[PDB]
Amino acid sequence: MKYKIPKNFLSGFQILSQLDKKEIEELAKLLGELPVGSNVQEFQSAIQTNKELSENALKSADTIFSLGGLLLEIKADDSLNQVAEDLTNAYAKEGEEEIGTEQREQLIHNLLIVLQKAENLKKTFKAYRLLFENTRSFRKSRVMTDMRMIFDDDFQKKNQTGLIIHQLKLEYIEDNTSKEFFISLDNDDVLKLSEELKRSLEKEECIKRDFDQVQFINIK
Amino acid sequence: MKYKIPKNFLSGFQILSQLDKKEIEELAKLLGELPVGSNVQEFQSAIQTNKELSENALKSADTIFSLGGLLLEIKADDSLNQVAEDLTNAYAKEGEEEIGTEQREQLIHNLLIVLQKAENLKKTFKAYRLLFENTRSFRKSRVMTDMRMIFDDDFQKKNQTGLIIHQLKLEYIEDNTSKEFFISLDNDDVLKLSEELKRSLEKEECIKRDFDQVQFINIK
Amino acid sequence: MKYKIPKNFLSGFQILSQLDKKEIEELAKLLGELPVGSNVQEFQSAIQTNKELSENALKSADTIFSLGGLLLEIKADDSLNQVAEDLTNAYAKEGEEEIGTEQREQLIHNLLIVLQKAENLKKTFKAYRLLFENTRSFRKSRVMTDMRMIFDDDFQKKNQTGLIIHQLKLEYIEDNTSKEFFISLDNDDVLKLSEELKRSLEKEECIKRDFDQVQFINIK
Amino acid sequence: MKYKIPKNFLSGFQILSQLDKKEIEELAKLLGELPVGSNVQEFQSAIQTNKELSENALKSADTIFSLGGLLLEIKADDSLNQVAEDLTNAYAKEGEEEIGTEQREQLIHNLLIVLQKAENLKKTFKAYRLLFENTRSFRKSRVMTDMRMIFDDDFQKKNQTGLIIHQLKLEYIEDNTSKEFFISLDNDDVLKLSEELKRSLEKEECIKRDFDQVQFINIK
Amino acid sequence: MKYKIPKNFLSGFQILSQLDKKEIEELAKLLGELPVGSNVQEFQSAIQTNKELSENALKSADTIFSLGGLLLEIKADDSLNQVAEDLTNAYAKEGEEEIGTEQREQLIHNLLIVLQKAENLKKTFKAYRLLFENTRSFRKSRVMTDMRMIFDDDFQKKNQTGLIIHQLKLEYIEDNTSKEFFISLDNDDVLKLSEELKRSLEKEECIKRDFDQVQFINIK
Amino acid sequence: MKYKIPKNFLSGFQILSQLDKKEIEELAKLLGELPVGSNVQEFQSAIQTNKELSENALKSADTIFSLGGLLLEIKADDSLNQVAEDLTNAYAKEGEEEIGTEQREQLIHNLLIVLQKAENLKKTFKAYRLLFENTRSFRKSRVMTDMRMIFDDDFQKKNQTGLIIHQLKLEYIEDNTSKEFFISLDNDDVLKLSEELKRSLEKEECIKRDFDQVQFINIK
Amino acid sequence: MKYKIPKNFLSGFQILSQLDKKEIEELAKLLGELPVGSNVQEFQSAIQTNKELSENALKSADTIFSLGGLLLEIKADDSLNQVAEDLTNAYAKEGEEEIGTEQREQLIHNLLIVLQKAENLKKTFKAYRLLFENTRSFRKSRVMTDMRMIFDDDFQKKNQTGLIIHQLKLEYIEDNTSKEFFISLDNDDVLKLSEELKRSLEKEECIKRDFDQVQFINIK
Amino acid sequence: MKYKIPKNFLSGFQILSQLDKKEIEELAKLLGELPVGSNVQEFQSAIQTNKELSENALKSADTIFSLGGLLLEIKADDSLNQVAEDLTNAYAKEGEEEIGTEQREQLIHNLLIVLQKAENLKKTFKAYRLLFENTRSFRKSRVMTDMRMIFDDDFQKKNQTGLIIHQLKLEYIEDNTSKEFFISLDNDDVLKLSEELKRSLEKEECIKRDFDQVQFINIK
Repeated sequence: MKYKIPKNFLSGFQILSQLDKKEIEELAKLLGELPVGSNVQEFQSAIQTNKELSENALKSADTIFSLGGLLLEIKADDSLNQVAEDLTNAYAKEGEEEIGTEQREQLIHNLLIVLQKAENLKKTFKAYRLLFENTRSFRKSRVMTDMRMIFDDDFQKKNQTGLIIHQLKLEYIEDNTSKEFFISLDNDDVLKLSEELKRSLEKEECIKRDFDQVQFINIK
Repeated sequence: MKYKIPKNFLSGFQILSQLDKKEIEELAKLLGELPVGSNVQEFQSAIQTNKELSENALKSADTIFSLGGLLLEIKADDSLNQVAEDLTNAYAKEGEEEIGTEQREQLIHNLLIVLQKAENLKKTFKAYRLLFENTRSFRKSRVMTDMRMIFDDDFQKKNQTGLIIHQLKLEYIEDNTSKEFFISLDNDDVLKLSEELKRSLEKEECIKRDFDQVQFINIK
Repeated sequence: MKYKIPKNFLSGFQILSQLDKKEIEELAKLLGELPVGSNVQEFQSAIQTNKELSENALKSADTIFSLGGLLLEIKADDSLNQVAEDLTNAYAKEGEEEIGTEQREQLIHNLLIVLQKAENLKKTFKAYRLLFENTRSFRKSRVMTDMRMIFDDDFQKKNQTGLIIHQLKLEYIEDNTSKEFFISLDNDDVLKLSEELKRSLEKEECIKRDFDQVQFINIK
Repeated sequence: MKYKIPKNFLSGFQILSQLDKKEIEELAKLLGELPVGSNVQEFQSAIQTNKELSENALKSADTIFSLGGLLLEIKADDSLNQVAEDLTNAYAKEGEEEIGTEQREQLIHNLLIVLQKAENLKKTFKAYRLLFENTRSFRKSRVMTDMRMIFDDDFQKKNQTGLIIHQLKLEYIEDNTSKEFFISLDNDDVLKLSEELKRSLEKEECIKRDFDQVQFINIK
Repeated sequence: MKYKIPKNFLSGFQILSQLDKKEIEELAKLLGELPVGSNVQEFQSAIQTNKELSENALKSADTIFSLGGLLLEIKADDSLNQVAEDLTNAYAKEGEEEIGTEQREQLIHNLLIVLQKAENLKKTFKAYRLLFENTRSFRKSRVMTDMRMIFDDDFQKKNQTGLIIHQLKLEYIEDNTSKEFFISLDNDDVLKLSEELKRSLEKEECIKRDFDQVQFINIK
Repeated sequence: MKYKIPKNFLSGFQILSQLDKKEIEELAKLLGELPVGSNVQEFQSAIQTNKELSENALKSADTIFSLGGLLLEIKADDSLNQVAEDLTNAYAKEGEEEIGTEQREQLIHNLLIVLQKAENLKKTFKAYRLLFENTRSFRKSRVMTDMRMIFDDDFQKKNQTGLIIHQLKLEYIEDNTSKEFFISLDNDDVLKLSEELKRSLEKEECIKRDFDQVQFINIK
Repeated sequence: MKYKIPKNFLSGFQILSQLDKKEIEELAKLLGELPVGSNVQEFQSAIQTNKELSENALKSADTIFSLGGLLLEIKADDSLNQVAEDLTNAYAKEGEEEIGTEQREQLIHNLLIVLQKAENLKKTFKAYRLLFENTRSFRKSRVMTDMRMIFDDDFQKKNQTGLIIHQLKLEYIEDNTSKEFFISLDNDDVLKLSEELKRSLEKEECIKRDFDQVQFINIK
Repeated sequence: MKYKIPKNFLSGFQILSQLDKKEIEELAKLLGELPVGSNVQEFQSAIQTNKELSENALKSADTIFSLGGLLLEIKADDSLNQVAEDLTNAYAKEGEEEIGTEQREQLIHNLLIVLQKAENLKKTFKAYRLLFENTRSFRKSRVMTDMRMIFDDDFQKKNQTGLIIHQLKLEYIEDNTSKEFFISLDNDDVLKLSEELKRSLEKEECIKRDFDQVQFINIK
């Protein structure tokens, strides 16, 4: 490729020397049957739930899931086999080994075996990419609590005033980088967020109720 | 003053020519009895709930509440009567009228009558100032909803993929100015905010339970 | 209101003293029939195309369109008549006239006559608001042209090198304020933008082709 | 030099031990004949299209193209041979080898052989530098598509309103760093950009038509 | 002038119709004797401490102090009388009155009478300008106090941990505009600032001790 | 873990092979008795002040203090033993050694022995985290001194004007990064800061006087 | 227009009621003869140098120069007479007077009389606009001087070290707004700027020498 | 130290094993005689101009100059020998070798031999630090040239208008980082900068003329 491949992806390149045909075609069938929209760990669950497949195929299947995104980040208008040939040539140029017709044939044969089945996986990784493809996004947050006190011009007095200052901390991404953001509240606004969000939840319930022809994704 | 006084505050300066002693002292007593931490509209409610006071005093009482903050934003270490004299002189310098001993005496007499009672009101306006006295604060927010669609490289296909992209818009202040801030979500994170806020609410319940010697303010 | 009303909106308040019932109900009927999503000038066209209505109603109808947004920016969960009463009271407080039962009744009667018909107009102004309700938006742009020249270390030579440096200037809004933004190009990139935009246009053609149950807005 | 030379440039320093005179002078002749304004890959094409040159010269020729910019970024008012001597001394100071008269002579001889021919290449690299030498520049962009939906206060209704919100994403450089920039559109503005750009293209056609004495560069 | 003169400065232009020679020359003498570096209020004190001068001259003397800066912001290399003539012509162009030889002569005569004495005042206003002539400067600050509390994972426990978080707020100017700046502390750092500043104060004492030939300004 | 552990923390993992029970339980007892809120160096002092403990335990105790924060940064709602198991599994995945039941048992046994005692240490590290958990914080500052001079339009004169321009430099953190900030002063403002800070110090004295039930932390 | 016209431009609208034909055509001839690229004050000089024209025409001629830019900022592709008609209609809509055929005819007749001659003036105002049409531009600058002193750890020593720290202040515009920018120097760099600028000046001399067919503008 | 020492500074630590007393004391004498304010290359010149010193001492003398800054960046109030002991202990902690009394004694003996002579060098490095110790500073700049052309609405015309748009590019530092800054000019402003700078140069000449008791530094 024009990109450098560490063993996180080269592992498959090295391990592709034994895997056979029935197992790969059956896995393609299963993935076509697999509920589209699964995470890498979900694919690990699917693999571990196997009974017809050998344990050796697992060394790359989880990586194939990651390689799928690299395989499915590929441009659609570009020919699949031609792109495979180009990336194989570039990899051999900067790869760990010079490729003869034997390993080249095994690689490209398995590759076309894969892309022929990536409809579900193509859709899954398209879905995964898009949810982030905005200006900024979300990870997590907390809240804190204060009990600030009020000091008189007469320090000898008993201070007997109390407060509740909620705080909020959100975790959000821009340009593939993390940041912080802080803000101040009070009780009423808290209730108001809460009620508003609950009613939003009802709205999703209604939209879920409406469309039957579309199954809605729940990906993280 | 060094500050210019429009009729929002000069109205009292002009209207102070008739109000008598019993009404002002009784109002001071009531305010001392008034639950510390009331807003201007709450003071309007207290005034309208009156039965011993004349209607004429109302022309400034609501303004006295606003003048109280101007009266209670005053520096504590500075002598009350001396500060009154200085501000009266500066106002007469740039005010609507040159002050003789008559109006000056009425003004300063009523002033000392007021500051002698501003303990509750001093505390109230101190409280009001502080909650904002941070780097930034809060007014309001909304949410929206999208139903983005997914387009294939084969436009002739039925598009059958659906999404739910919540949006958030917060209203927050810096340097006495307003702004906006926008962000992206998904269902799980919504539930997570909701649960976290509910548990925060429980925390306030516990802290409320603990301290009996302090009555906690609920000011907006 | 809490907002001050100049004659851009007070004009209706002043002019509401003569308009009758048949004309207003017929205009409501027409607006219900009016293609939802029309601009103020489109409403002016609709008005000028009238034959059953008097010319006098025009003094506010165009303003009603603007007042509609102020009438339709109103919060939905708040009762229509109660909100009308509150805004009428606040306006009378700071308005040009104190309102008796006569003008108050005429105003509120016409108001409820209007809000009873604002479904199309509510939808229109919701639509108008939303397209802008993002982080930033668009007005206009240009391009320029340069013919920079290349100077040798030998100034006595004939300079015979030529260039074409397109420039771009976009007009965009943040926080209700305008700005500028500038950038550099070359021929290929120009062709590339052009082709990409044309293919986008085809995409809209396809989506337009798909959905028959939804009529898509073309508002500016 | 004062700059450190990795093998991307030191490779020539190491490989200069065999190349002969006829090949270098013929390559200088060819480059003088080479259409001024070629990229490194274009120079690679020119090299691979060779028939009189040995394959060994290629190890640095492509680097000479890159070294040319380092050789042609050099200040013009500074003497060529004196600058060569200074940079050779500094490199020997921090280089991979201490230079005797033999390698020093080979290096400086080849250097003066090169700079004697860099008129075309000097012009080319001047041209390459300048197009970027502004406040900010360009790489690429995309567009997206939305199909936002409109929700009533009556959720039980069929939502039948549709929209088309194009989006734009430009890739631009400041201070040798990349960024993003986002914006909102609608159909008309799209057509308007398109027509405006087409007419700009016509303008280049006219200017191309006018000047015959100047051949205009098309460099990327 | 090219600048517009309101009555803050036009007042002198209007009031210059009566003042005589002995008073102005004696005031020039006094100002030459006046301790260089006085503020406008200090000049007011000097004026009010007068016994030989008429009260009428005061209407502009305080403004002359302000006009002095406008008179001493003037460029030094430009001829004093020529600059006076130019500014008088421009003012008459956009002033409240067209100037004949009479008022023109009175104005310019008094002007040259003034600039002939502005050595002390020139130095004073130069001094005043410079202290601000940096990137940013100072007005004021405060501190606050917190008593944050520590909440356990076991809310039923008595919270018995205490803190002291000083805060700081500085007031500083850039581009003739004000801002804020906030920061966090603890006790040790407070002591450290305090000791460091005290030792700085000693340093000024030493430098004050050293130079006898220079009297150091204390201007605000 | 999901985080990589260098020998700053892996040292304990490697050294945990000999430490016994009485020493660890006695150290837990001591730490419970240790004044909550001690720094790593304070824990080193506590360790070196030992007489019942072996010297070998010291190899990790100081690291346990650092590991405590990593152990006490852990989420409270997550089960202690389950989190220990998860982190042990992940570490064994990317650790220096694959863990059998022997080292796993020793590790987890000691771990539960520790977390059973971390109340004081949990509170300490919570305290340590929080003081920084704001928008920005403090390290240090200096001051400088100038003796700027005043130059006349007559350079032949003796310059005899003197000044004192204090400067300030603060060291403050945002986003775990350092910066600078500079500002200008004069004598009065210096005195004013000094007096204000002294009076703040008195305020802490008063608050210290008030609450007896809470011991206030002095951590750096 | 869509823009509001104050008397800075409405003055011509009001004063156009007397001017005749010979004077306007002769002024058009003169302007065609006028050296293209003159400022408003240069046009004032040209007017005052008149002998065939009446003094009354001057009331707008200087404004015509300003109106020319408003007349020449007009879009070229739009028909001149049609644009005149549109702007006249809009002005009459929001102007000081409703226009009959008489004043409308006088206005439009004079307008077409003007635009028929604006070739020189069109070029002039195009030129004026462009020089600013970049990201930022220039007004002015200064320099200052320091004589900082060096303080020992032994304050009793004679300080005998001296420095020269030039400073620079530039005045530059972005988005039609002014700013500042500051920087630090030393003697050598000063000489270097000076020499570099002088050699640049020589470069302009050479380019001036080269092209005879083009007269270069010197506009401010 | 708390800082890590690479061989740029550890080289002296390793090479200090042979240097003798007479050479170091004579070099201290020479440096005391050396014109205070010399750069590292100036010290190299001084060293190479030696005749009494051995060549071996040169391996660190140039580094001593750099180590001097590290030796003279040291805090003045801290005891020299105590600081030496602390830094030696910390270095031995993280250094290349554990230090016995022999190398420790040689190191500390030479160290005290050095600091006893660093008055000139202390002053030099203080001077070096300060000139940069502002908000931002300077390296270099250029200028460019344009010959923009003016295009008519009638493209068939001969374009015969010419311009001269100087450009400026400055190189300046903030927070130890580099940047750019760009700006637009014209001929007059160029002359104006030039004249202003020349007159500034005269000002330095005058100040140089005035003070004889202070020798002014010229450091780069």
